[PDB]
Amino acid sequence: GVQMLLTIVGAFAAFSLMTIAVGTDYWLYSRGVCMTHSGLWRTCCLEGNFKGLCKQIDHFPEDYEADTAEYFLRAVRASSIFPILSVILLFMGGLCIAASEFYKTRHNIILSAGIFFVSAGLSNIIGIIVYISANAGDPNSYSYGWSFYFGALSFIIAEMVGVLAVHMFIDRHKQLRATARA
Amino acid sequence: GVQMLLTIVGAFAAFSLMTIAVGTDYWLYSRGVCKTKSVSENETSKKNEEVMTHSGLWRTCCLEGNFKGLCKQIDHFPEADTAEYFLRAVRASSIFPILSVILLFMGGLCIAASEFYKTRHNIILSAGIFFVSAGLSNIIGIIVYISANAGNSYSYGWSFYFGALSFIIAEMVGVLAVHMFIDRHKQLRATARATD
Amino acid sequence: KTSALSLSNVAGVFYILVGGLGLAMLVALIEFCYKSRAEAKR
Amino acid sequence: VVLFLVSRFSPYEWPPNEFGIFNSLWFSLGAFMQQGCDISPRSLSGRIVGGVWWFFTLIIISSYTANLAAFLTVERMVSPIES
Amino acid sequence: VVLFLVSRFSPYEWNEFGIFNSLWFSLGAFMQQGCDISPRSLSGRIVGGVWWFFTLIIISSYTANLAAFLTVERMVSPIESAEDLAKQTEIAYGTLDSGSTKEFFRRSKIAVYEKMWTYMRSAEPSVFTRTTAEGVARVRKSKGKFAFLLESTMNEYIEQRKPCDTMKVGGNLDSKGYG
Ligand SMILES: CCCCCCCC/C=C/CCCCCCCC(=O)OC[C@H](O)CO
Ligand SMILES: NS(=O)(=O)c1cc2c(cc1Cl)N[C@H]([C@H]1C[C@H]3C=C[C@@H]1C3)NS2(=O)=O
Ligand SMILES: CCCCCCCCCCCCCCCC(=O)O
Ligand SMILES: CCCCCCCCCCCCCCCC(=O)O
Ligand SMILES: CCCCCCCCCCCCCCCC(=O)O
Ligand SMILES: CCCCCCCCCCCCCCCC(=O)O
Ligand SMILES: CCCCCCCCCCCCCCCC(=O)O
Ligand SMILES: CCCCCCCCCCCCCCCC(=O)O
Ligand SMILES: *C(=O)CCCCCCCCCCCCCCC
Ligand SMILES: N[C@@H](CCC(=O)O)C(=O)O
Ligand SMILES: [Ca+2]
Repeated sequence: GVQMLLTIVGAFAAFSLMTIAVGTDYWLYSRGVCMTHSGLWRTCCLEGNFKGLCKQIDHFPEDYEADTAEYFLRAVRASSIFPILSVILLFMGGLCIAASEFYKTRHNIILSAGIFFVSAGLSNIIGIIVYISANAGDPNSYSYGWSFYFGALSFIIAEMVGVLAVHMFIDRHKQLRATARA
Repeated sequence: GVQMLLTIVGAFAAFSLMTIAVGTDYWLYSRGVCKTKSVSENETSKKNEEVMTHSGLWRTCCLEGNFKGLCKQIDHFPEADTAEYFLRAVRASSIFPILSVILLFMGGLCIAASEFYKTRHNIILSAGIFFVSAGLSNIIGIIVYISANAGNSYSYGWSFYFGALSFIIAEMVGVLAVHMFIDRHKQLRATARATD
Repeated sequence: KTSALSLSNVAGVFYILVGGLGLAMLVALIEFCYKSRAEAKR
Repeated sequence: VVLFLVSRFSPYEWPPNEFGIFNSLWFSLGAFMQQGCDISPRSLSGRIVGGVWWFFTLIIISSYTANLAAFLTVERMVSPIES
Repeated sequence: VVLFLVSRFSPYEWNEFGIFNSLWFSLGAFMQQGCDISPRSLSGRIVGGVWWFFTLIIISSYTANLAAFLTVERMVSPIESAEDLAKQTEIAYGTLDSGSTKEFFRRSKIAVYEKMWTYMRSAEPSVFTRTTAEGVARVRKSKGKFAFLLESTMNEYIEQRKPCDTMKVGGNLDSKGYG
């Protein structure tokens, strides 16, 4: 179906965009060490003596005291659990959609996919908030790169796919009532 | 059968929790002294030493030091207007915390009497009013107690949290008591309509 | 000076919101699992 | 999306409410703007989503209005060296 | 509960103000949002009228300075009084060797002042410093795990000078002067 096809395409775009954003290094453009195009895991160099040198970011820098609420924000940041958890849920959603074609009798695999995509979007919100909050706890100009917007764009795609999966679940359950009306 | 059962348990719990709160002096953990200190400076040198305290509504006591396990009565009228005299009188008398205990006890009797005069239905409603009214009296008592203590750190104790927990249980019982009054009349009207 | 609000100063309300949405979905699904199982018996 | 999901997905309710994918966006928009009319969520799951959204709106709108007062009342700033 | 009670207890009326719809109505009013059902009875309207007045006073006060509380970086300290040093052991402290802030501990009969001395003696590495600026600087490099004990005037001087990474907590413990 046309609605099914757009769901399949949307699922693969959201998964690809989210996967790329995790693996790329152009999340943020800020001044520091290595103009630097800081990423989610490793920061690198821009215009300067060094132009390709990358270094793994120290997410637990010693400069003081580590507040217990500040120690848990930097643990979630450092491990990027939510951006990674967004990729996993999108991957599960893709499998559920594919599994639906093989069976086409269950009807509860199309709902499961819808939950993952909606859940995947909610995880991406947390990852965006955690990433921004951690950066704001450091020092006078910055600008986000395309990698940051690829994750933001993936959230919009994922939510749109989630709506389609729910609508397909609703539509398939409407046909059964019509067949069971006679 | 399972709704009446909860009401009896809730009424007993709320009444027990509130009377314990009134009778146990662990409402607030703050700093203060226990001895009268007005001993005409007999020893003089033994001046009031500020120690961790667990005050209540009627008596304070010491939690540490050489005076541990010594208690004292709370002076609510120390050595002016109409806004700092009536408030202290209410706080000193603790009319509202005690009134809440009375209303909960009165509500329990109505529930108890609702298994003898089953034909009468307004008894169950009267219980609902008492449990709801008791909750409203518990609100005033908490507000007065907090307001009076504002007249530098402190921490409310388990006794304070027993009266607060009693308010929630009492309100829940009130809802359950009103729902029994509602269900009774619905059954009574349904049967009457069927006979008509 | 007059500073503008930052997402750090408001991220707390964002975690409760997402927590509420997750809880709401959990509540809806639990009622779905209860009705679905009951319907099978009937 | 969550409000639409928890209000329409369950087949043991069928349309039980007007909260489709188009009326959920309108309801959320009205709530954030501090306006609203027409329909309010009536299911337990829907009420939770509305409740947190109402809580979220209250903090954000109040913070914006309160902070905007400071911007409108910026006091004349002066350099460190003033004599 | 009261709104539900007044709107439903009477059997001579048999509104949509059940127990759960009453909670929603009260929540919507407090959140400054709109209702879907509104009471049509005198008793019910009294409950809804005083809850709107209560909401108005409470939401106006709260929203007054919501942004100010969200944009404030309050200065917090680990300790305030000298008594705090005795009660713990994590952070450390010392005095200027061959000084007048040291002899004051040895010759004092006070419990707090005698206890702190005990901690000093058996503190390896030694906490006393032969020269003033050998302590105040060691404090700066100790990552907050040292608290020097020096006079008030000097501590006020070494508090306004860059890098202003040091400060004073509490008030003085004795009153004396130079000569
Ligand atoms: C002002 C501070 C407030 C702090 C506390 C906030 C929480 C209050 C709870 C509200 C109840 C909302 C949910 C009510 C759900 C009613 C509907 C229901 O239970 O189910 C009926 C439905 O037809 C099938 O599920
Ligand atoms: N606490 S106080 O201000 O009453 C106070 C004030 C002072 C005290 C003692 C006390 Cl308790 N002693 C000092 C004295 C101690 C030696 C140093 C300065 C003189 C000689 N003078 S003071 O600085 O005037
Ligand atoms: C029911 C599922 C809910 C999922 C979303 C909950 C997210 C909670 C917060 C996660 C990140 C917290 C980061 C540390 C915050 C802090 O202590 O400053
Ligand atoms: C963090 C994301 C979690 C996603 C969880 C997905 C759950 C999907 C549930 C689909 C409906 C299953 C109902 C089964 C009922 C039954 O047969 O007992
Ligand atoms: C018709 C019933 C009305 C019941 C009213 C109950 C609440 C009355 C006020 C209680 C507090 C009394 C005043 C204490 C504060 C003060 O005046 O300083
Ligand atoms: C001083 C404040 C007192 C508050 C508590 C008083 C509660 C009174 C309850 C009376 C209930 C009467 C219900 C039956 C009435 C009738 O017979 O029609
Ligand atoms: C009606 C639904 C309410 C849902 C409430 C969800 C609460 C989520 C709270 C997340 C807290 C994040 C961790 C913060 C830890 C801390 O700094 O203490
Ligand atoms: C459904 C409306 C309400 C939505 C949830 C509101 C939650 C209020 C805030 C969470 C509880 C915070 C408790 C205080 C914790 C602390 O001070 O450390
Ligand atoms: C029947 O009992 C089904 C149970 C399904 C449980 C799983 C549903 C989880 C829904 C909440 C997900 C929140 C995700 C938030 C971001 C990680
Ligand atoms: N002023 C004191 C020394 C102060 C200090 O060591 O902190 C003295 O002359 O001995
Ligand atoms: Ca305002």
